[PDB]
Amino acid sequence: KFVSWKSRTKYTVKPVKMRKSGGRDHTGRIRVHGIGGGHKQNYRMIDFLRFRPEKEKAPEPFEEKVVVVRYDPCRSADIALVAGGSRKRWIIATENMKAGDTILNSNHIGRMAVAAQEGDAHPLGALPVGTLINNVESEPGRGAQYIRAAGTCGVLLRKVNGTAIIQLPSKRQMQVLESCTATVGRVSNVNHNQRVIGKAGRNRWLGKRPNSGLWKIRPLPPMKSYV
Amino acid sequence: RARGNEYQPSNIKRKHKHGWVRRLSTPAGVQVILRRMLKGRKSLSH
Amino acid sequence: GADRMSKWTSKRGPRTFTKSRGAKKTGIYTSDRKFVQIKEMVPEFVVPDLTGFKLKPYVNYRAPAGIDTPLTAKALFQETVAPAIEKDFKEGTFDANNLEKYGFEPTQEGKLFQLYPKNFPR
Amino acid sequence: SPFYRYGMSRPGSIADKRKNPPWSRRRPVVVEPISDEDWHLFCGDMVEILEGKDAGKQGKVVQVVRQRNWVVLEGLNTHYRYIGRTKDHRGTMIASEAPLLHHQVKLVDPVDRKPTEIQWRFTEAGERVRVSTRSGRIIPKPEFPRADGIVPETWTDGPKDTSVEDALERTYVPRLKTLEEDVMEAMGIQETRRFKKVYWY
Amino acid sequence: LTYCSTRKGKRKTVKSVVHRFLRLHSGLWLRRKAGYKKKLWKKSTARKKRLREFVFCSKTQSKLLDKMTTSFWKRRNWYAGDPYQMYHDRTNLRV
Amino acid sequence: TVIVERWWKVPLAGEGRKPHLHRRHRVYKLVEDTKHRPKDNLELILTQSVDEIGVRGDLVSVKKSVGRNKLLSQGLAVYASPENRKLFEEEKSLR
Amino acid sequence: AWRRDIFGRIVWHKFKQWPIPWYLNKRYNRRRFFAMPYVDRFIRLRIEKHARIEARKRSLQKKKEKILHAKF
Amino acid sequence: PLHRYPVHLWQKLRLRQGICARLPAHFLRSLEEERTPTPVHYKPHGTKFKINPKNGQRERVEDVPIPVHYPPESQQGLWGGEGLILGYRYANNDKLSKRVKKVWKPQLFTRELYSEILDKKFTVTVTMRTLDLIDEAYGFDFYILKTPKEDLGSKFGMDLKRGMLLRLARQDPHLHPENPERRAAIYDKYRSFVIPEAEAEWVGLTLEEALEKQRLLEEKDPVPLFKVYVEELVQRLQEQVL
RNA sequence: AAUUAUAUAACUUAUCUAUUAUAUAGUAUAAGUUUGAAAUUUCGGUUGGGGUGACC
RNA sequence: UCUCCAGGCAUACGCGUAUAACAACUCGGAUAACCAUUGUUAGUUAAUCAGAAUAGGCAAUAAUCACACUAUAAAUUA
RNA sequence: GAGCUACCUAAAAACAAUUUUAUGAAUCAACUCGUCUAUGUGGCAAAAUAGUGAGAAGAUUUUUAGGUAGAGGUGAAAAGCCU
RNA sequence: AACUAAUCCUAGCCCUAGCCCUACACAAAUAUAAUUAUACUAUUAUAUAAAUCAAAACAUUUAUCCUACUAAAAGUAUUGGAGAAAGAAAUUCGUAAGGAGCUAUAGAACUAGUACCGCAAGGGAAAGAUGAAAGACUAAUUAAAAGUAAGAACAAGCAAAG
Ligand SMILES: [Mg+2]
Ligand SMILES: [Mg+2]
Ligand SMILES: [Mg+2]
Ligand SMILES: [Mg+2]
Ligand SMILES: [Mg+2]
Ligand SMILES: [Mg+2]
Ligand SMILES: [Mg+2]
Ligand SMILES: [Mg+2]
Ligand SMILES: [Mg+2]
Ligand SMILES: [Mg+2]
Ligand SMILES: [Mg+2]
Ligand SMILES: [Mg+2]
Ligand SMILES: [Mg+2]
Ligand SMILES: [Mg+2]
Ligand SMILES: [Mg+2]
Ligand SMILES: [Mg+2]
Ligand SMILES: [Mg+2]
Ligand SMILES: [Mg+2]
Ligand SMILES: [Mg+2]
Ligand SMILES: [Mg+2]
Ligand SMILES: [Mg+2]
Ligand SMILES: [Mg+2]
Repeated sequence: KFVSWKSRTKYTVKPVKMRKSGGRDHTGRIRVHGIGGGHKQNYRMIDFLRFRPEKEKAPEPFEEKVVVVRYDPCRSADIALVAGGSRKRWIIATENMKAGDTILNSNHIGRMAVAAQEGDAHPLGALPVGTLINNVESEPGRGAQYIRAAGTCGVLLRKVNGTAIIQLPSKRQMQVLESCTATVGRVSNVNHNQRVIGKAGRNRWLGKRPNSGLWKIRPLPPMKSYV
Repeated sequence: RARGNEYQPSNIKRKHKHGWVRRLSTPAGVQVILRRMLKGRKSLSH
Repeated sequence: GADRMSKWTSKRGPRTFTKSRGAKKTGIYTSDRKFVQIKEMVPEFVVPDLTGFKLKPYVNYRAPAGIDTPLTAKALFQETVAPAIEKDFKEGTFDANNLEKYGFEPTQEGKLFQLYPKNFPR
Repeated sequence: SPFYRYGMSRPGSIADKRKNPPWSRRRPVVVEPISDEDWHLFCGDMVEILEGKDAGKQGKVVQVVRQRNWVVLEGLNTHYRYIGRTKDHRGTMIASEAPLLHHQVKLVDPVDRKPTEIQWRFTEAGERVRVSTRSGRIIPKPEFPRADGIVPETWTDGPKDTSVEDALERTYVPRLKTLEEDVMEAMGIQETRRFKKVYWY
Repeated sequence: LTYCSTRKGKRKTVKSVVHRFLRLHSGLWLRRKAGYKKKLWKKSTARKKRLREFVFCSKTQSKLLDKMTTSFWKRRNWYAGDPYQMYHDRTNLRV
Repeated sequence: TVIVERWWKVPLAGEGRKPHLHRRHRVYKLVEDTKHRPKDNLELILTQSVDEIGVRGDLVSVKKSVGRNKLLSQGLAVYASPENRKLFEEEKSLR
Repeated sequence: AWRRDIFGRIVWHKFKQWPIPWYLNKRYNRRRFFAMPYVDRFIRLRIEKHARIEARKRSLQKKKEKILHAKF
Repeated sequence: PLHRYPVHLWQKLRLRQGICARLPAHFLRSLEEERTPTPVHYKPHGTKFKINPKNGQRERVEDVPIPVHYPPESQQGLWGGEGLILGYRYANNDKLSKRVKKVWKPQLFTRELYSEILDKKFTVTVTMRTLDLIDEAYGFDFYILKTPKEDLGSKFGMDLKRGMLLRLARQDPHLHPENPERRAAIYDKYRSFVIPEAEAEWVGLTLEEALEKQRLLEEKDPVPLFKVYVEELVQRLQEQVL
């Protein structure tokens, strides 16, 4: 009887009501422990493909206007409503984004380096080595999947030929084509790691059930009389 | 606490748990009815 | 402790449970919950004029009862259809194609009262 | 019900519903089955008592309980009882008849009064008639008053009773039209609309 | 022992007797001596001679073996050139 | 395919009967797996001229994978049945 | 029509009036006029149950006539 | 009590009463006959006699086929008689070790095969054995037509046989249209398998499919008794006039 | 503890495809090996009773 | 009429005639009176209480007297 | 078999007065719980009564419908709970 | 000098023989929370039987269970921790309505799959007795069980025996 709530085909900026799982799967059995209850929430459909040209428009760099930078219950970072042309779409907000700012979304692969302004989306080839980036996509057109948390910025270590190396926040180096689009700057809510829960009830407000109260080298034969 | 009152009646719950439509939903439930028909039960299901 | 043997009716169960007692529907429920009764769906009692009717509920005990001969298709056919076909055959004005002339109906479609599937109540 | 015992009192009477309540489980009575054809005793037939208290005395049948092979004769095989007994009053002494089985009686030849055994045989017209085994002779079926008390000859119809001739009037005219169509045409109802397609299934 | 078989309703022979003992028609049973093929290097010459012999069974042992085998193993067998032809009967036996 | 053998003997059933099997007769061992057998070649008569095999009408032996995947599917070769052999043999004689 | 129900019996089915054809009705297609093989055992048990009743019924009538013939 | 007939005879008695009796005689023969499939998963005994090594005497030998489980997925492809062997093994191949459940599975491939008689290419789930059988039969069409139902062991395969047989039986001009010569060659090549039109129709039908076909053939709405009596009256009147 | 263990994981050889100059890829399966989620079974004897020892 | 006690009336869920009158005085109420028992006859009334056309396009801005006021757990067919 | 109970999902409810403040704060009802003693021990009760107590705007309590099932489920681990 | 009680005979049942079946019965309702006159949401068995138990434990194994004609070949050949046990074939033979059964604690559980118990799957009773006639007023028969009553007891004791 479990029908997923993620059944909306068409993009909208209206917040969408979420049904909670409880750590259980479509079978009805717990698959992850420690999830339950909490505050009711609404899902605002984020758009991680920064360079999405508007319908019936050409594929070239465009600009959008930041309406508001808002708190999002469903993620560590904060979201910014951005409007351009006749389209409104939620997006992740960088560290310094404010209302009324203008942010560029560029398709052009700069043959030379392009000056980097935080919040604008540029292909990795355009950016210069060393620039802090966020919302990186693995393959051109996929959409952003890495560096999407609060205050998490990766570095662009190297660009050679058609590919570049990205240092993910975990210090794990990844390689992607220079065509991939990465947003510049940090991801905002840099102090999220400084937040203090304080009381056990606060985690029960975020849907975190308490931990359960339940409290390997086989010797080789030649080394069993010394164990 | 005092036990013995584990039955909290509800017609919606009863017909959903042990009703005609529920029994026919799975083949094992159909065989529940087949046994009771063979035995001669006056009540096949709730 | 529920009663498994008594009949399930609308008096039992919560308010949400409702079901009919066997009365035929006379209308339709539109959206926004408006009942619209249909005049044609409501039965009409066709009552004859009984003025000057000689038949009353009971019969004379002196009246002889008759031997039972339940009606058969052959008896109906002979009483009604045989006289025409027999006379027509002698006249020679007979063919298989014109069976409608004697009262045959190839199909029941289009008739107000269809003999099969029956479309009228008693 | 397999346990209902048939008695002299008519089935369904107050006495019968007390003699045969739903919970009674009395021992079955053994009855030699007799074919409807074989049985030859009828109400109003004079019979003779072969054996018993009144053996050799001829009487008239007045009742038959076929399930018990019983023939009851008026004024014979009589014991005595009080009818209408009340707390204040004794009642009235009367003689009550008791059932006699078929094999304890025989039918009587009309012209010569004797217990003649009879055999069933047809006639020229084809109607089945009883014939005496010896002194072959037609024993006519007697006439008995109707059980409900209705004598047709004396009957005079009151209100709500159809007269004879009216009941026997023939008005049916055979035609290939149902009762529905006939009434509408006679009463002049007109309907030109036709039912839409219905998918029977 | 199987006294009544499911298929045939009879007793069954214990095929461990049939593979170890010979029954003479008179009623006697022959056997070997346990260990006659074992560790012969450390056995005395007299001991080995005793082991090689065919030996008879006691009254109770014979009674047991008769219970464990069926009648077919107790019939008289007319084998041409049998080397036990003369041992199937008793002679000069008063007892 | 996989060929299996029963571990336990099955008693004979007779001319017109089927043997009754028991739970112990469901235990098997693997005699052979035909996958690992040496693989024979396939013989086809060409209907065209294809490089590195020969001219139309010749008889060749080729790996089964090659024969089915390319020659037979593409129509280059036809099955070397006795009927096909006669037809192509006649053509060569006339040629 | 004559149809077999999900319990393995043969029952006469009386048709109903609908405004749409049968292949388009979704309430009609939930009704099943077939029995799955797990009903086969129950089919045999009914026949054997009925055979027992009839055999008992014949036996009793024979016994009853013996009582009649002894009595008469 | 007892049933009159042994339970194993019940299926034969069912075919012999009711609408099943009215089914074609030739079709019933296919239903009645039982033939063992050609051995696939066991080696058959070459001879009917063998010399026992232990006692050195001649003893009879018989072939007992392995029980093979045919998943319903197989009926939608062409497995060459192969199936699943559901059995047990002895760990380490000694009968004094534990008995372990074992399942041997066929290696299944997806292949595309062309039928000349149908002039269509089908994509089928197939085993290497099935491909070998076709090669031995010198054509995909020959494989289906030659192989019997028991060896074929596929409802999809049997339906192919009916189409091929029906195609040949009617000499349908729907094959390679506009090319009577090309068509003629194909029909001539497979002339050995031609059978009468009536028989070919009932090839590969299951008992339920056959019964529905028979019910459809004899389905007829009743005759209005008006006509029936009219026929009788006319015949009587005409006969009297004679 | 003994006996197993197509639970997962891995490799190896075949089988089947792709390619390639022999070759590196994959793999509706079979046969091995490694790992062990599990499964099945058991708890010799004599010694005011319990450590160890011992003994048969 | 007096003396004294202090969860009552509705609805939901559930129950299924225990409802009311009469007649009975066996069974049932842990005893009587009387009936909750037995038999017979009756009953609960609703357009407001309560239950039961199609296809597209689109949504940033809580609640709390909603103003001020901040906040955090970020929150309702048109 | 989850109408009890454990946990969960969805839709709904309840919290006076007083003091603090801006609260898993305080006093104390309704409500939830069950500390200590007595009565009871075939009892009113197969776990209650009478007192005395703990919490009482919260990890609170309650209602309705749904989910997870025995080689398993649930578990703020008592090997608790699953009529 | 009698209360409680007792007596009873047929309701049916049992095992065979024989036999394929063609019982599947008005109108209406019903797979919707079955038995609710019409659309909405469409509909679908199962991969190998396991274990107990026997082997005086248990670990391969353990008749029937898991059926293919009778009598013989034969408990033979064979198979097996060669133990417990298991066990063929070739071949031969073969033409056919009854009761030293039960009679109400028995015989079917059965007067009924009911009452009743259980949320459910499921479990599952007890009992009747006049006569030809009750349109003869529903009878009789029996120092007869334990239990009582008629009729409490009267120094002292396995309660009796001499
Ligand atoms: Mg811990
Ligand atoms: Mg209970
Ligand atoms: Mg509750
Ligand atoms: Mg034989
Ligand atoms: Mg009252
Ligand atoms: Mg009163
Ligand atoms: Mg009353
Ligand atoms: Mg309303
Ligand atoms: Mg619940
Ligand atoms: Mg308050
Ligand atoms: Mg507090
Ligand atoms: Mg307190
Ligand atoms: Mg406190
Ligand atoms: Mg808890
Ligand atoms: Mg602990
Ligand atoms: Mg319990
Ligand atoms: Mg044992
Ligand atoms: Mg075992
Ligand atoms: Mg009994
Ligand atoms: Mg009983
Ligand atoms: Mg006494
Ligand atoms: Mg004394």
